[PDB]
Amino acid sequence: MSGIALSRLAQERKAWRKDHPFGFVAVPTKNPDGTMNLMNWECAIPGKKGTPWEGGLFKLRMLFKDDYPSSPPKCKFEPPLFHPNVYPSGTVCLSILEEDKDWRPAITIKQILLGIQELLNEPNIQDPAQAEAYTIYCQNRVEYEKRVRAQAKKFAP
Amino acid sequence: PADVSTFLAFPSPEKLLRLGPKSSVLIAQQTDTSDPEKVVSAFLKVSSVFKDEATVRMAVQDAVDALMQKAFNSSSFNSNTFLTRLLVHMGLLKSEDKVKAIANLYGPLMALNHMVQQDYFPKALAPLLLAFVTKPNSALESCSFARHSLLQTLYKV
Repeated sequence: MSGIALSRLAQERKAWRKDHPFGFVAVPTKNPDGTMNLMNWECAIPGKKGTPWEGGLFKLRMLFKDDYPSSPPKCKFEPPLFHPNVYPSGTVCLSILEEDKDWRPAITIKQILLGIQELLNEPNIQDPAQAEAYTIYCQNRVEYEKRVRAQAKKFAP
Repeated sequence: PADVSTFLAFPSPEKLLRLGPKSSVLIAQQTDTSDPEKVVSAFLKVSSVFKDEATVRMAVQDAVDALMQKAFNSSSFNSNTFLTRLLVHMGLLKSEDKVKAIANLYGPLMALNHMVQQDYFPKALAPLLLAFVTKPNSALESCSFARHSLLQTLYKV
């Protein structure tokens, strides 16, 4: 009973295909029978130019629940990324991605992807999702940036 | 007389002392150290009965040492997950799953104070622990003495 989610996602797809930010990718996965699976999307976010994330293409999966858009999609970097707000599992944390926070049924995939891109170089240090990245960011910023650059180059297209 | 299971079910200073002079060995022997989550659980239950009194302090410290030595000395034990889950259960780091953060951090902080001074303790975990004990949190502010002590100790690691 995901007909409402599917109706919305079909439109999100047409909208995205019609116009989206350069370098970004957001495409529904395929079911075994070849049909489109609008509930599972494979995306890619380009590092923002001028930042240590530049040159990297970071892939993530967006999973929608049957009650979408009442609930936000779950976004997971694959593989997991070194970042203060990314869980070791890869799950990315963002206010607009939390039902009891800033998520609103209207929020678009484009907004989410741009939001995540912005989060990359502007982490929310007050509420970390992983101990590793947080610790380094706070104890040695130069080392943190060094690890970020290495990761960006590692995930270069 | 008492048993480990009953103690862990309803921890109390007296129940720990009732385990006998070999209580430290029994705690570690009866804990499945192959599971980080179970080690975190045993560590918190034992530390929850910490009292700044001779017999109790010694019993808790010896138990922590026996338990953590057994866990850490296993080349397969993931010390990072232990630290992460410990922080999660202490309410210092968020998690995707729902957990019930203990109400009093006094014992856990004093137990950690002791643990970090032992040879079996992985020094690489010190920076991570330091980062989350210094990080602002209501639960830590209510245990100022134990908190300052642990931090002062971590500075010497």
